[PDB]
Amino acid sequence: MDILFANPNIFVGENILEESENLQNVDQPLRVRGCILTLVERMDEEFTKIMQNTDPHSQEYVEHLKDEAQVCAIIERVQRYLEEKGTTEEICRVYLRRILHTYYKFDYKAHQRQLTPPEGSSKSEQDQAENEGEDSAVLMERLCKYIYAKDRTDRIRTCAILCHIYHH
Amino acid sequence: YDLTTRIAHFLDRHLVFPLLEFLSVKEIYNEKELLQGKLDLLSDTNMVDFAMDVYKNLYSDDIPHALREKRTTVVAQLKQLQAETEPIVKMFEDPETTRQMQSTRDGRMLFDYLADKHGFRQEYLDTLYRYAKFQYECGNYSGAAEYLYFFRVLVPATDRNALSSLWGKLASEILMQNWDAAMEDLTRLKETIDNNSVSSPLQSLQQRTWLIHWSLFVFFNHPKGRDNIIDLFLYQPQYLNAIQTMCPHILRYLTTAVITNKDVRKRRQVLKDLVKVIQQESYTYKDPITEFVECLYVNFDFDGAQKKLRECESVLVNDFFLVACLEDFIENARLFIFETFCRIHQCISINMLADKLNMTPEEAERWIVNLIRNARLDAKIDSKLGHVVMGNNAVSPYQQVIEKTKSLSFRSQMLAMNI
Repeated sequence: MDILFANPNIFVGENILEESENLQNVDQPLRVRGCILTLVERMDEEFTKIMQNTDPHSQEYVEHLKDEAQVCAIIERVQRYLEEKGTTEEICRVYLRRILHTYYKFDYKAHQRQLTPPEGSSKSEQDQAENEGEDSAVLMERLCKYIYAKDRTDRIRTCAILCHIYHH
Repeated sequence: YDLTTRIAHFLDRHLVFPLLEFLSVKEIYNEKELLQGKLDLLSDTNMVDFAMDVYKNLYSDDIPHALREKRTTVVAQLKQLQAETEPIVKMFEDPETTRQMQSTRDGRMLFDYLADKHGFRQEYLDTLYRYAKFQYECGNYSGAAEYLYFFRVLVPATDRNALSSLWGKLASEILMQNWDAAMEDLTRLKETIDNNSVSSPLQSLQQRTWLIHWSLFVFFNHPKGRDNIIDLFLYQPQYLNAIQTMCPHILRYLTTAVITNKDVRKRRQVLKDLVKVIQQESYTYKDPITEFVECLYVNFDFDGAQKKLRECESVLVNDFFLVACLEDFIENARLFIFETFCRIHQCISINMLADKLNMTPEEAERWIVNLIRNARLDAKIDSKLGHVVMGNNAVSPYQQVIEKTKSLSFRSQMLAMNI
């Protein structure tokens, strides 16, 4: 992801340089850009499998919960690397990944942002990236409900609406 | 509810011609002013009500909106702006446009009389289609639109053009004050919503709101329109979910139109099925004057309630909205809370009612005698302590059970003794 963030489409070719470049041949540069999410998805898979099969009361279970923030941070790196033509098709899965990192959320974070005195609280450039960062998920959720009026994957629609009722 | 899931994806993306902007920085009774703004947008600009809006509190900013339409009557808007002294230097569209419209009406009017006189079926439809463009373009020319819509209405693309024409004739003649035409298109609109059209999410919602706009303001027999609107689409207090609902006001008029035209038995269903449903739960915390009426009624208070209702009368008698039956509402609000209070009561002092409502104790006694005279209260009245005393403690339930259990079974045995 750091190499991809540094790069912006060097080695893709896109007919500006061809000797020796090309992720558009052998083939389809958008497909190659979309496959990168599908690699992250195999880490997404295995992490879920570990936290399903490790013991409920082990110290390992407490330790591996720390890695969820590291996974979620990668999803934020990926969502900030799209690219409208990858966004339209991956949005159905990205909506679900946003739901996976939301649909078991607890009170305390919502209480911190909504109940900490605004006169005393944050006034500040970094803080008002990160706070807005957290409620970006419910900003996307309100957009995604309208976006899903385009789509017919009603297993995802039914699943997402149940998660929205949990979130609300 | 089905149609509610149709709303659920859309989320207050209603199509309204004024877009979003209404008369800003308003002072008195903010919930009423907010209600006027959502209503102005949803009625596609009212117009008439701007004068009412200014009459309650002085605002300059109808001028604002009022300058930007010409088809109310060009001369009226021009006189309104030049009375203010708005120095527009932009009033040049109308002499060209109106002159094209004059040539267009007379060069239609010659065909109007030929097509009627000949009666030919193609010619009448062609003359109607040649007319339909003109009356859409200017309905000011109101009686010309009414003559056209008296006969056929329908043009090749039927549903949209007929339904927009019914809304436009209903809107124009409500503004012009031609009630019989407005009563005709209130009737014609509720007939037309059966079939329906494509019924794409927002269309059905706009049709619900148009039914609210003609029903709301009260000219003639609006309690019949209250009966027609509530059981139409099955009983809701606002007719939309998705949190932003605020129309706000219809339940206030609806409750009174039940109370003054029907028995209140009957307000037990209104309390469950209109007041405690989540659409009103959403509206109540957007209107404390509506909230006091319902919340005092459902908790059965005797002396916080009656003062707060009298405090509410003071705001309500300064409501400049059309409603017709204003003191009818207020007087039967006083009666209905007293009738609700007296249902389980032991005693009431005549004086203790009088001080509370600011009336004289003889006036209070004669008012209580009018509850008794109408059979809205079983009582005895103490002549020498000045207290009214109730006593419906019904000793012995057994007999009316005994009536039913042995009437059916004994006669059923007598029926058996014949074969």
